[PDB]
Amino acid sequence: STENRVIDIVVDEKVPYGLIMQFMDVDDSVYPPSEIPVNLTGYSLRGTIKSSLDENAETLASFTTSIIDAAQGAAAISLSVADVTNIGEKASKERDKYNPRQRFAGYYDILMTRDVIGSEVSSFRIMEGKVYISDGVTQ
Amino acid sequence: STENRVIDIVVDEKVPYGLIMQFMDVDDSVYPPSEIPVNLTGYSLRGTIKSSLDENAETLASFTTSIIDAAQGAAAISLSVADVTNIGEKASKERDKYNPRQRFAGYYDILMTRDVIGSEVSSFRIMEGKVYISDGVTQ
Amino acid sequence: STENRVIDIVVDEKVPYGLIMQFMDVDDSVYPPSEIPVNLTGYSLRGTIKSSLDENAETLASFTTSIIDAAQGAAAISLSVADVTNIGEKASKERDKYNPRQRFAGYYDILMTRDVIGSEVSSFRIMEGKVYISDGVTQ
Amino acid sequence: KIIVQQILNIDDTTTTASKYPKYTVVLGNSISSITAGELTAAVE
Amino acid sequence: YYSLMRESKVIVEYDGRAFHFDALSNYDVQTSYEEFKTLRRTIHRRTNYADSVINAQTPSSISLAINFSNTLTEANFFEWLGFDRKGNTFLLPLYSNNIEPIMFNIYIVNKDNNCVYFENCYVSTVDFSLDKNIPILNVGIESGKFSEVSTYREAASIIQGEAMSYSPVIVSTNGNILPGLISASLSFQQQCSWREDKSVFDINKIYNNKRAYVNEMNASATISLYYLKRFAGDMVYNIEPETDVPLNIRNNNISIDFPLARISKRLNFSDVYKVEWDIIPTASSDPVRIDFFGEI
Amino acid sequence: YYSLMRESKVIVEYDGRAFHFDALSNYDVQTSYEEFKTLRRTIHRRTNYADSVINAQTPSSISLAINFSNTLTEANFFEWLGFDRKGNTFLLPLYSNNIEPIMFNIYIVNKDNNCVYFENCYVSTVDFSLDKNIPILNVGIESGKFSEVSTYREAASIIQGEAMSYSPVIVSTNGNILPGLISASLSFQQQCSWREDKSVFDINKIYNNKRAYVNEMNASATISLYYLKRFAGDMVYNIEPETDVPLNIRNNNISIDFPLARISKRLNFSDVYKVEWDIIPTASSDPVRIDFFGEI
Amino acid sequence: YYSLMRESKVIVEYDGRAFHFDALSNYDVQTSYEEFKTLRRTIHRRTNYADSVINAQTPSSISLAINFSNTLTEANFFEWLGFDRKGNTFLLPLYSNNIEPIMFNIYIVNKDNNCVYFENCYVSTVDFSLDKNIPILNVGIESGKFSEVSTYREAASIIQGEAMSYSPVIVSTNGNILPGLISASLSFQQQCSWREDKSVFDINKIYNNKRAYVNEMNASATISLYYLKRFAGDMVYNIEPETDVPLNIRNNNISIDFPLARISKRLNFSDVYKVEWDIIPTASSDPVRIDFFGEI
Amino acid sequence: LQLLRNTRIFVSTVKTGHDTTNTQEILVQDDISWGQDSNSTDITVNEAGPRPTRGSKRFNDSLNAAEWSFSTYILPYEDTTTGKQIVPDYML
Repeated sequence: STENRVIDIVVDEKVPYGLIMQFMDVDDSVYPPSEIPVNLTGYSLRGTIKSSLDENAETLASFTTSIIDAAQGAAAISLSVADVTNIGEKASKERDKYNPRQRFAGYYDILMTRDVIGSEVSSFRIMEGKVYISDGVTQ
Repeated sequence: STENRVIDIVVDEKVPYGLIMQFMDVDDSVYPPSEIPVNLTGYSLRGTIKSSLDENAETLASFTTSIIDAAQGAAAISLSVADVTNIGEKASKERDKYNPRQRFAGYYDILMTRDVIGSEVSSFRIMEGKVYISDGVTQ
Repeated sequence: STENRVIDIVVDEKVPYGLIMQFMDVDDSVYPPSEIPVNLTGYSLRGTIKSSLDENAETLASFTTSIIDAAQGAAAISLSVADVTNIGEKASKERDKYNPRQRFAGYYDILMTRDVIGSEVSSFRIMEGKVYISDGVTQ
Repeated sequence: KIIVQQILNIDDTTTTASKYPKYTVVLGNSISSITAGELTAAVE
Repeated sequence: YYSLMRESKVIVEYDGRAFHFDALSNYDVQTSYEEFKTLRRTIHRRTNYADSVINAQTPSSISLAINFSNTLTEANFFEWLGFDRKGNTFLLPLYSNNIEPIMFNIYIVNKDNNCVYFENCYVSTVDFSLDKNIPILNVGIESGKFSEVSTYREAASIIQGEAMSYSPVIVSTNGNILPGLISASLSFQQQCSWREDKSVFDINKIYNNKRAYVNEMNASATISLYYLKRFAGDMVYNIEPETDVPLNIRNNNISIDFPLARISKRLNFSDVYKVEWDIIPTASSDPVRIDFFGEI
Repeated sequence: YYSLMRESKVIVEYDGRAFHFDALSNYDVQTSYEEFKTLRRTIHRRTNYADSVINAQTPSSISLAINFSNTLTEANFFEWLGFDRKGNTFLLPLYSNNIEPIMFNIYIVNKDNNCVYFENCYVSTVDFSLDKNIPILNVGIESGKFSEVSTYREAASIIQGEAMSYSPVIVSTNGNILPGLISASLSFQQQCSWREDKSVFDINKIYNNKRAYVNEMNASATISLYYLKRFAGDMVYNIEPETDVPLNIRNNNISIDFPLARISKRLNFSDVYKVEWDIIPTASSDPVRIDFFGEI
Repeated sequence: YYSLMRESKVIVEYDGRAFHFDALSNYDVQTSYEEFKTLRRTIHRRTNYADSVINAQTPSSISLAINFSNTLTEANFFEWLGFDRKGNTFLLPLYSNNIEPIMFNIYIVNKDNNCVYFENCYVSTVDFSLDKNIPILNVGIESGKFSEVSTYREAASIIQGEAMSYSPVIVSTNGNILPGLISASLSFQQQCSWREDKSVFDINKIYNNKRAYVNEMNASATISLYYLKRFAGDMVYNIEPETDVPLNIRNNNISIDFPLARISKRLNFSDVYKVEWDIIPTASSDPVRIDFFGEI
Repeated sequence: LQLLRNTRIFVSTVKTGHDTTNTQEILVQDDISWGQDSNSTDITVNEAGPRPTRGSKRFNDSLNAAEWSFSTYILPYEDTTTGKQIVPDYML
């Protein structure tokens, strides 16, 4: 299927954020294709948000990251409320005509590494996109 | 079938006029519909001709009327030659493009009554239309 | 569906007029329907014709009315030749090219009541529409 | 939850509303059920 | 020497007389030959060149458009179509003693002896409408054989005269005129089949059709009206199909009568509501009548 | 008194309530009767006059063109088509407990009591496109019975409001926007058959259809794009048919989602290379979603 | 980066050489995939979501319109169609040793490596007319497989040169010129069928057609003339079908000869009388000849 | 009475809260034109027969989009508060 690496994100103001993800290897040599939980031992995650692709563009936040269930391929990433406030302050005023509650805020990437074999490491850009803040009237 | 009450008439100048009519009751509960001669006992006919529908419009003639064969539903109506002359004198000069021998002359109606039951009477407008005179060169 | 309360009538001038109406319950229990006459004992009918829908329009006639059979559930309404003749002079003067005899006369309205009150409601509007007169040339 | 309603006639007194018309009024200018032959025989 | 339709001429020959339809408005014709063809693929030799022979003339269709003419000569088309005739009156016989249709013969003529001749023919259709235009009569004919020829039979007194003046249509029932007409269209037919006669005796000869038999006749009409009602509760002009209606249709100069007819109705919610009546005679109906009258 | 489409009106009646689709853009309708006819040729008498009878009303098709309206009343068309409803959300149920489609009832109204009433009806199609024009929704309906009638049920609060403002379409997958759109077109269906019920008990009565059963439902779409590639060796935008694509289509005010879909592709070497995607849900896909949003 | 027909290019590859038809006037192409689909209604669950799979590429048709070119490269189309060749002369062999048609291979090329490649193809038709216009040659091709690709084989010396100047057609028999020409139209064919090869071994693989067999060849022509006669009683230019006529057709630069032919005739009474000849070779006829000549 | 020469043109990015920044007066040559126009649909019964109906009706259906035009001299100048060049109609 389509090799989509790209997903946009919608955080919400005044509220902490968290995302969980589950890794499965799928083999289509036999039908229907077989889906298997990835043993997530020894992997690690990073990622950062900044206001533009530019090489000088300032960082707005970085993710807290943790493994959740290594035998089940579960991991999670999150942002504290203070980070969310910084996003909301820095973000655009411009609104979006499809949903006026959303405001553009920056670009993100959750670069992931494996260090499992031979004590030597490798890294790849598993997921990428834009991030928006949704406004909230409840404080 | 169509509830046509309306028929126009063509009298002819210098010649007496007469029309015969036969009454049948038709019942379509069973097929083909059954046609039966109306016993015409105790009915009576009238009718008059005048030059317009107007309430002041002058009478040109009135029908002689008679029953002919009460068991067979036969009756007849007629106009004398003098009446025909009066029609021809009063009628329009205007001709008709579909038949230049015909000239418009007035409106007619042959109102009919029944007095059969309980010595009490009722009346209805069985047939109606226009009447024309056809011209004739033979005198 | 709707009640089909709207019905229009044509009166043949210079001739008496009468209409009969029967009230029935109906049960659709079997193919030949279980229709039943309604008891009309202690009911009465009223109705009038006026030249236009207005607070002070002219009134042309009041219907003569009666019950013929309280158990066959049949009431009748009627107009005399004097009434319909009073109509024929006050109805309008327009005539259709293809239908010269037919003239608009007015608006009509039939109202029924119990003679001894149910109090919670006492009467209802059975039917309504408009009246046309058909001109005629006999007496 | 559901509500059903109908007009309150003068004849029906009062009863539960229903999902159909009840009464029918039939009109005519004349009676076809009686012949003059019958009615005359009856008087005669 | 070329040829030109704008100066072509048509002559009909029958009964040892000839009819000059001078007032032709248009005509259309084709001619063709049938061929038998086989390619005879064969594993000895996958032949690529076909083997074929011409056998027969195709039965030509003919189509004509004719204006109505004072002196009425075109009534002979109805006479040939198989109406019975009583002066200018025509009638459908309720049942018919024909088996073969009335055969007749046609010349197409042009300058320079450049003529064509159609030997056996029959009328299959007559069809016209009174649709607010000069009434033009179409005819469909078939012919079983043709050839080119150097000459034609003269015809000079039986010439179709001057065109009749325009006049508006009327429709009526028992002398009731019908309100709001839009059009009337009529067709009459004589459906036939050729008897296939080709035989092994005909081998290496060209073959033609020679005889046909009558399958059916039809008379039918359509009327278009605006939808109208006298009063809302009326019944006389409803949609429901009437039956046993006597119906009469005329111009100044032509009259058609159905003594009893069956009416289908169709309604169309176009911008003004329109109604179409489909008309047919009932089995018990009397002979439909047609009359012609000459303008003075 | 004539009648005019330019002042005609349509009212839909259901559930003992009535819907006034004021914002009609167009409609088209026919009505007809079926007839049985035989000519009974017989060697005693080769009769020329046919014997025939009218039996039944034809099932009318109805066709409507409707603009999208703020106050969203037209969502009831999807409700009647047989989507399940959750506020403004509609869902296809993966399997359905209906057998008969949802029956409903229609008035056509005009001045002078000149009204028409269609008694049993069902929706067969809903169909629209976002093709760079004010989105117009077509509907196909059938109805099994009609009659003319003098009156109609009033409806005045359930009136289709003002038209929503224009806005441009977007297509996306997992929030990837798709480059170079040309059009999107959608259709939804409820294929049905009438159960033929006519019996020898119906002889000498006019007959109608009275019940139908649901054969199938469909949801399907087409998309037209310009052909584009990111870099020559790329694979993501190839011709080959993807499968299990999540797909989302929206305007400002309308949203449609296929949780998983199968895509056929066709390519056309027109002057600019064009691609058509044919879309269908997969058997395992979850309920397709539709949402409506009112403009402020 | 978009793409544009106005700067597209076509290259034909065969025999390990490549032909650049520079002088293309037009082309048209489609591509598609076949799918198997079932809805599996079941009284346990009246499923509404279809089950379906894509299996095979459809055999694309290809259509080309080409101007005649000095340097004559397009003669290779006749060579591939299966004429035998003798310098510039082409001949139909009266019977043929082929079973499979001559397979060849096609590139469609554009800027930005945006190229397409059609792998197995055969010619099904060549067709043209001399109808008072610059003679344009149509070709119909089929191809059994396609794919997109980043590159193409260069071709630069085998380029279709400049267009030949106009000249008027002549028709003749034994050196008699034929009076009053209107047009000549020719077609040549190589009717073929693909052998369906799909097998249960192909399950879960995409399938293509791979081989076809020659059903038939045809050579045929039509001529349109004005109807003319020398003198009224003449016989040479009658309607009747001649046979065993030697017939020769040419321009300044192209010549076609039928050593013996069979002629059908059809006549049309258009405003000027027109005749069509339908031409075919006789079974005994010798090889039809075609020649090309370059303008100086 | 409105005299055309007295015409003045103001443009704005806003309906309300007009100021010297969101709103701008512009010069014109006296060739200005503006307006909006009506589409109206006429219907009549086409009838045959000897005594046809005769009337007609018509309905206002829709409006065209409004249209305007004007012309201006090109006039570059230095913005007195910034020293930048501008033209008076930069917003256009």
